[PDB]
Amino acid sequence: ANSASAILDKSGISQQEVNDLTAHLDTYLKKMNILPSEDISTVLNQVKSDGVKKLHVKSREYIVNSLIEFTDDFEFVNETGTVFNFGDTGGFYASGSHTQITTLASDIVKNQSQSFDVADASQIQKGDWLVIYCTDDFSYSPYRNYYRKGEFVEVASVSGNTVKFFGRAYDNYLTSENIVILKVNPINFKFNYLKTVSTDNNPNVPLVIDYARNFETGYFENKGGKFAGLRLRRCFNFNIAINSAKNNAPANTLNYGIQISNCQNYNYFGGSNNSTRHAVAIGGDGDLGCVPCRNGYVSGAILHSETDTSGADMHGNVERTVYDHCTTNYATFGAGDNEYSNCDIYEREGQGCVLIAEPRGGEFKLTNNTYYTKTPLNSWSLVHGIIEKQLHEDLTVKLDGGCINGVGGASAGIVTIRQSNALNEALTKKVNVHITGGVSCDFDALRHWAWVEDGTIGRYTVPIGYIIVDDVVNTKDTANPYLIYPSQSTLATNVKTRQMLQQGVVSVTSAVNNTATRANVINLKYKYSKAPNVIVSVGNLVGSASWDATFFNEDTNVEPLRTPTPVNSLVAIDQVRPAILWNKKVVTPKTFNLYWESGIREI
Amino acid sequence: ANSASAILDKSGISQQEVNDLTAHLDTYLKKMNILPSEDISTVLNQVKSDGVKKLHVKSREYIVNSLIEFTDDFEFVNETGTVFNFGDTGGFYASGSHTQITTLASDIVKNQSQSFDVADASQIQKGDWLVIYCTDDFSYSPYRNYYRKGEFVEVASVSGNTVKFFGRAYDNYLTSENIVILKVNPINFKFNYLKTVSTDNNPNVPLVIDYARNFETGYFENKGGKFAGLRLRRCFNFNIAINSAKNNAPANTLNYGIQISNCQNYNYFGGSNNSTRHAVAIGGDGDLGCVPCRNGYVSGAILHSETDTSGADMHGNVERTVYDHCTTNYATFGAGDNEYSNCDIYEREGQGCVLIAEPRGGEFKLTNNTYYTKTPLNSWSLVHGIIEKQLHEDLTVKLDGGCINGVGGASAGIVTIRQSNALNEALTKKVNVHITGGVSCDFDALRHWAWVEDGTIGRYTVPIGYIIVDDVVNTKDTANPYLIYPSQSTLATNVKTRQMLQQGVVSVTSAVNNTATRANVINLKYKYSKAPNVIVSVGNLVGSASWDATFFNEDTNVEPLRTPTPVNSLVAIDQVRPAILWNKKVVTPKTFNLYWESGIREI
Amino acid sequence: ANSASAILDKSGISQQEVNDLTAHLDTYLKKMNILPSEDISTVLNQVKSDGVKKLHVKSREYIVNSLIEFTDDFEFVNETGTVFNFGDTGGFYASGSHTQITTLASDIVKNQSQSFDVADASQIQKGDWLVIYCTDDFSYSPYRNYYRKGEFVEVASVSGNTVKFFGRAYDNYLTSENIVILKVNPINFKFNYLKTVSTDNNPNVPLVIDYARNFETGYFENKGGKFAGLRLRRCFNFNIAINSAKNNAPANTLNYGIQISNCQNYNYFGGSNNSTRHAVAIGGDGDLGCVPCRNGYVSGAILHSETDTSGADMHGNVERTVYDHCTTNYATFGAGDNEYSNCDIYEREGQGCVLIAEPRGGEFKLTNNTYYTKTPLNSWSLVHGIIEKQLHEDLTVKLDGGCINGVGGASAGIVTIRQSNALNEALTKKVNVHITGGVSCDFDALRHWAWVEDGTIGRYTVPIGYIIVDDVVNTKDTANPYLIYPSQSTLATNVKTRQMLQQGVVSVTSAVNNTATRANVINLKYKYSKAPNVIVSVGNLVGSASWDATFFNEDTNVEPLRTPTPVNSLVAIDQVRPAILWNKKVVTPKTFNLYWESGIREI
Ligand SMILES: CC(=O)N[C@@H]1[C@H](O[C@H]2[C@@H](O)[C@@H](C)O[C@H](O[C@H]3[C@H](O)[C@H](NC(C)=O)[C@H](O)O[C@@H]3C(=O)O)[C@@H]2NC(C)=O)OC(C(=O)O)=C[C@@H]1O
Ligand SMILES: CC(=O)N[C@@H]1[C@H](O[C@H]2[C@@H](O)[C@@H](C)O[C@H](O[C@H]3[C@H](O)[C@H](NC(C)=O)[C@H](O)O[C@@H]3C(=O)O)[C@@H]2NC(C)=O)OC(C(=O)O)=C[C@@H]1O
Ligand SMILES: CC(=O)N[C@@H]1[C@H](O[C@H]2[C@@H](O)[C@@H](C)O[C@H](O[C@H]3[C@H](O)[C@H](NC(C)=O)[C@H](O)O[C@@H]3C(=O)O)[C@@H]2NC(C)=O)OC(C(=O)O)=C[C@@H]1O
Ligand SMILES: [Cl-]
Ligand SMILES: [Cl-]
Ligand SMILES: [Cl-]
Ligand SMILES: [Cl-]
Ligand code: NA
Repeated sequence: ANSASAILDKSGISQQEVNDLTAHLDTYLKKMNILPSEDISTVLNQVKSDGVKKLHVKSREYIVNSLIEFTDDFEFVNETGTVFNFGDTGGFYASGSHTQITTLASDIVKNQSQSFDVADASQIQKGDWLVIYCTDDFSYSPYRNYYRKGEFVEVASVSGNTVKFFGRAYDNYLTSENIVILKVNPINFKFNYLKTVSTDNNPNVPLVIDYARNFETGYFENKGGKFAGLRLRRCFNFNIAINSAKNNAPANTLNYGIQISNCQNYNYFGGSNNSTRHAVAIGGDGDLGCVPCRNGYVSGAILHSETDTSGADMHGNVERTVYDHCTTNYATFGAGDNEYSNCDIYEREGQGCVLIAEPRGGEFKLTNNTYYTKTPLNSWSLVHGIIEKQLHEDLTVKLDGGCINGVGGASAGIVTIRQSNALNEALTKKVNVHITGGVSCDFDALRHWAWVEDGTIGRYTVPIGYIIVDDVVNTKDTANPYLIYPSQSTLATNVKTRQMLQQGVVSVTSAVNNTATRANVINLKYKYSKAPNVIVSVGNLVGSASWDATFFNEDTNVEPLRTPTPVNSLVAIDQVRPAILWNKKVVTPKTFNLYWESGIREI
Repeated sequence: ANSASAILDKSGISQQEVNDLTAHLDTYLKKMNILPSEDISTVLNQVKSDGVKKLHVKSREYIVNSLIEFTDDFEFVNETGTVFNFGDTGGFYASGSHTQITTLASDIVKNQSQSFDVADASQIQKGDWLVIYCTDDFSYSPYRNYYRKGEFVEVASVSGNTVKFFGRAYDNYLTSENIVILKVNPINFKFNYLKTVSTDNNPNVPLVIDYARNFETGYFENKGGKFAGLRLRRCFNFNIAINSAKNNAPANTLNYGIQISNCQNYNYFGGSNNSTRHAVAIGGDGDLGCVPCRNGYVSGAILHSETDTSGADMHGNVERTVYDHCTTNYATFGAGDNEYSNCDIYEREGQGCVLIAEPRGGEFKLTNNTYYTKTPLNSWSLVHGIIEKQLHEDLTVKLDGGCINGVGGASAGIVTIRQSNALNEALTKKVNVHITGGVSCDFDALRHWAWVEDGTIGRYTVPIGYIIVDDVVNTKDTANPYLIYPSQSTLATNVKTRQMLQQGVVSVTSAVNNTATRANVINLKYKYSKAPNVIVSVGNLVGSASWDATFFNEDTNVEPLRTPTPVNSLVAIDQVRPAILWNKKVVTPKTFNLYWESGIREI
Repeated sequence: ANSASAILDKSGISQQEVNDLTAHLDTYLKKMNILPSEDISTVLNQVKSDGVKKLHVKSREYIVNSLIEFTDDFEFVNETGTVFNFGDTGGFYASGSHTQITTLASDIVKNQSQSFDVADASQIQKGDWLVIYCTDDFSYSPYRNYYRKGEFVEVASVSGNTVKFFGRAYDNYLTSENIVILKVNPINFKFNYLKTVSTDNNPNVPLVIDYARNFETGYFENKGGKFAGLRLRRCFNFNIAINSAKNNAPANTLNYGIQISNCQNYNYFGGSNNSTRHAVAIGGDGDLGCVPCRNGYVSGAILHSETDTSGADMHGNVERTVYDHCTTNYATFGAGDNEYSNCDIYEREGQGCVLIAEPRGGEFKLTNNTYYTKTPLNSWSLVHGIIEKQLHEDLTVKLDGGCINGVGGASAGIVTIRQSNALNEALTKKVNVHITGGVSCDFDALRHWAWVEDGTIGRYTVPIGYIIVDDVVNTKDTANPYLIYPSQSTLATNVKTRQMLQQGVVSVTSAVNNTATRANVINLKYKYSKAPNVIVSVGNLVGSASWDATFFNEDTNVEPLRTPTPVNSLVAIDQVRPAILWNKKVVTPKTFNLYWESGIREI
């Protein structure tokens, strides 16, 4: 008579039935005769096996020595101070699933297609999450074999074997290629609060969420783990909530606070992460369905590595991704069509702020950042790229505005792109560089703003479309940089440039018997890659009345009348020399101005 | 003795009283004798009628055939997999309320006033949410009768009949006009998780939240619904949480994933939505209190329509709204003072990326977007506006930076504004266009960067304040666009322009007996609307020693001395022709440079 | 037999044990014999003293007359409509703790160091939150004694007495200085919903959260409180969730909606706040550990003050902070390295939009804002700074793009920096101003774009590095501003400027017997600080065939041949005067063009 089943709630259900509406870990611990001090792996596995859809957990530290694999929807409601101690062997892994349903049966055109045919659409319906995936190694990028092409789509309609999807294709895919079509069954794994402990030797990421869509995470915190703290893998449309994901293990091939692995449409609106290596690593792995990362937006994040790599990262399978209003030591720039904007970027100890080491092609945008440097920037420039493989598309570096701080040096560079000597063939595609927007630099010395060249001078020409360096500011009067450094590739026939205009005035005084009156040669603060265009004009001094023919003639009745023909008497990459050529030799010394303007505008 | 009321908790309350602290749907189902497989409409209505303030729901799919109207605060705590199936007839509608309390009694000045008098302030206190609303059709915009002016305010203080409000008025409102003052009693309708199913024929939006303030939504997901998936209506200060709101119905007048209806101070920080038509529609309807939308900020969202409209939208009652770091197919630009920045914008099949179809006035800012095009852009330009009604204020298109991708064509345009032939009267206000910031375009052909003209050439002049096209890049050597296309309106007397400077060098060699030495005519890559300003100078070749009088004279003792007077011998919209005029005919051929610069700077 | 302890759940725990898994306020009220209508202070204190880690609260208004001090982790789960009425005396204060563990033992270099030695690292481990703090008054800024230097760090590793930390130092700290090292034990204080009422006389902030890290707040709302609605103090890595924090009290020294006090790494992604004074105040106080604020990012917020101060604020202990896509009446700009971008900024009644009143040094970035003005801007410029103390570093104002609206006036200024007469010594560091990006201004009159000067003209020179005003637009034909206003400091020897180029054309007609043919003097729309560089060229009219020697010669066999030597005949700050000097006096009148270009480019 003393059972909860014998007690009647006013509704007519029993007290047992009231109790059954809420699942608690403690009832399971009692029933399974597992103490809260013992490994609870079998208990967590039993709760999920029982199909419990929401589990409340009392605040304790619990041993969890197993890898707990959630494959159905599950929600934790954990009290603060609930900690799962995975030791050397445990972890949580929450995953949806895929199946290969068909193959591609029409060609997909990058940035254009919104539909494709399949061999079999019988298992496809509107709203499905499909994966287009090429199983061929290097099919996205030549840098790593597992950089394979693909993307996630949501089905808009099916008509026969024609699948219309929302949006536009991010890549080209051919019928003739090994293109498989997967269908995803996503998981909805939820938690208000999840806090974990692992040793630095535990090879399991404390939490992985895999094949999930349309979600915002709860609070997550880890201590330990060998490789990464939190991984979001093959996820689609999600926001990362503020967290304490970290890695503090001895250096290995990963060491990531958060790893965003093969995800699409991923924001991180504010937070901080610290790691032995990358704090946020954007990349992934090489299993079936591990698509390139794209449409990433990280904002307001403070991201640091303890070793001399970058806090913020983009691997070579990452495109269409931005860090905005973030702080990082160093930065990696991914495949292309990526951006760092409004960021505070600290130079690495090994020189340079931004590295392009796995370039595929597209734009590399550096918009209104603040850069903090201290090295001479002689071995690595502020922004440095090394092309070791053929590009898929033309590469453009676009540095628009911002503030470059430091001392610089006689050999410092702002943007340098080199072809590796290991790429022993001419580069098919082109490089462009665009530096603009009133970016300032307080270096005491700077060798160049932009340079692009092969790794062996005179081996190959690196094709260049255009280089624009049109609106930059060196704040120090000792700085004397090239706008564009001259060498074979930057001087090749078809290269077009815009190089910042300069202008000035110089007072000259003619002397008796002059047939020319020449300013001294003018050494330009900013040097061009080649002799610039030069305009020279002559005019009166401020504070003097308007010239008439009496200024240069002793008697205006005497003809020919003397006039000052303005010319540029000498031009070099680094020099102009305004002068006057007289039509009759000077009799009376006169003081007046010569004006000049230099520039290059070829595209 | 077997009642929960007979069992004593250690606190001294009964077990029934413990149970009563938490409301569950299952107790209601039992007590009301409604099976969980039956329509639960009467149960939900009874729970809310009972004043339950927080309801826990067990994961099942529940039939809900009625429209459930929440008019008091209510909170759901739903297990994952809780689904409300509305079928053809059901939905949820959560609403606050309004009353008309008074009328406006002083004139309000746009961007200036922070107070207004009323006829009766007896029902107003500090902190109240008031609505200023004009009941007269077309009082905000001439495009649709229900585009009526008004705004939401919060009261800062009341002194007699003077209401001081926080902020500054967004519009002008006159005593003499039909201006009513409403007071809002907001609802606080909450959910952790809400997932719904409706047929595509169900005319109810699955969830509407109306007259709520100061909130962040929980997770929401719908399948089905005829018109829209989620509507936020007459809401004030809110953030939209990530969701799966959608529409997939046959095309009708709406088909919106999320509709933001008549809202003020509305962010959406990351997400994705797909719809038959607009994914996010910003607009609303025409009931009392349906103010213009303003102060919208959507960030990090991927927004697509299946039909050839736009994923991202702004209707003609929308101002002060931005999409930033979003992706969309096509784009609508609302009333004015709106922006798309840092967006990926795909061209519609029907040509063009951005449409201004209900313009009221103000700025239309396109900042650092990437545009993906494939059509010839001959019928609709990249950015295209049609003025069919008088503007309320001058209209400015400001395209600052970015990357324009595609092939273009011989008739392609970047920015075109036309007056409709249906507006058979001269336009009162002005149009301005400002294209700057180093925006690039890789078209093989382009007709113009900017053009503004009436729909019948020579009918009316469209007034233009200024057109600036000062810093653009056509990357292809085949492109030969007008900066500003010349026609009646762009050439009218009072129009002021800035048109990008060009410059170059040409080597010339004089011939024996020349009295002039003329470069061949130079055809400019970028064409002006009218003959540009031209500067010509003469100078030495690189690699040659500084000129003296011996360069152009066989014997410098013989006077007059020959000098090279530099001139521009011919000017056209598209041509310059530097030359030298000699003061005595040439005896010795000489090779030297002529330099030129063109530009227009009128404002 | 009627105890919950006598009833057995199916798990084997008693019904009392089931009940004990959830804490409710109502059980405490019963057991403590406190009615829900009485002061519940003793009940809240007992719940927290009992170590309850999660408390559920039924919706009622509860009297709380005490200041409830949470010093251990605590979580509320409050029903909507739960209100804590603090009256005149109550409040909530949730705090972590600190201890001074050691002192600094090596010098730290701003923007460079990532490690420091301590006197004792025995209490330090990896992951610890440490505070570096200088106890000396004015050690961050000279404006207020409690502006002391320091920062928060997280430990990466400890080796002996060497502490490596994540990131890079934000300031310099010397061994020799009074630099203490604190260790923080943070609190995790959580709530879903917290709504409070206080009188306007209650000196307690309704909620303070102090010494917490890695969190996102829940929903918070207050009515009342004398000084501020919500304070986040000495917090590290957090996001502020949307809220209704406010202040409506009579003006005092604070009156803040939200006060961010001495915090680091703080985002606010969307919201609205209203206050008597600042809506969001960023600053803090002067206790041990009250570091400068840094790494703030507020986005999508509508922020207003009722009095004529600013809605958005940054005090003089704030650096590295941005408001983006926000709306405010007026704005304060903090210490430096701060930004307002993409904001709508309303002019205060007392003139001006943006105030720099406690400058320390660094950049003050105003990027793409829209400014709404109505005063003549004669007493305070749009952007105005007053230097009353020595700067720590050079100060740069960088106004890049945007839209300046209003009438202006004959004395209006855009950027003005003045040295106070109260600073009766020469300023050590420099001021720079950079105005660019195509910023527009629709004023009918404007005196200057940029001016920097001492408070007594001719007393001291304010050192200026550079002033650039290179790309601005006055849309009105009546506006005639100086680019840079000329006075002692802006004209001093070492000052370098870039001042926007101008150019034009004028047709002239020679007359019989001319020895010169002079255009009338040209009055420049934009005036320079000093006589500009001037280029003059001569050329043919549009529509005329290419010039040859016949244009200026009646018989080309007669030598010398007449040629038109182009010159600038007069230059002033505000004037040019193109002319031709003839080598033989004119016989036949000719009509032709003179062209001119002006500019200054000195850095
Ligand atoms: C747990 C373990 O030890 N696994 C072995 C390891 O597996 C590798 C392999 O699957 C590659 C393709 O992915 C993972 O390592 C990447 C890593 O994700 C980073 N890449 C990107 C784009 O973010 C990093 O930069 O590169 C490594 C890498 O290429 O090794 C994965 N590692 C882990 C720890 O999960 O290696 C191999 C193997 O054959 O090389 C087999 C095991 O599964
Ligand atoms: C449920 C229904 O069928 N209602 C009928 C429909 O009502 C219209 C009407 O209230 C207008 C003013 O608003 C709604 O339609 C708008 C719609 O919100 C969009 N506008 C904006 C600015 O976002 C769209 O672009 O235009 C339509 C429109 O103008 O029709 C509302 N429709 C719905 C489905 O709620 O039409 C009428 C009627 O008299 O025209 C009456 C019914 O209430
Ligand atoms: C509750 C109270 O009345 N406290 C007295 C008050 O305390 C001041 C003092 O601690 C200063 C350093 O901080 C607080 O006032 C600041 C305030 O935070 C703002 N500053 C910034 C940078 O945000 C504001 O602009 O300035 C005031 C100020 O300097 O007074 C604090 N006030 C409060 C209400 O907490 O004053 C004194 C005192 O000796 O001056 C003692 C009391 O603790
Ligand atoms: Cl004169
Ligand atoms: Cl002569
Ligand atoms: Cl020489
Ligand atoms: Cl001709
Ligand atoms: Na710019």
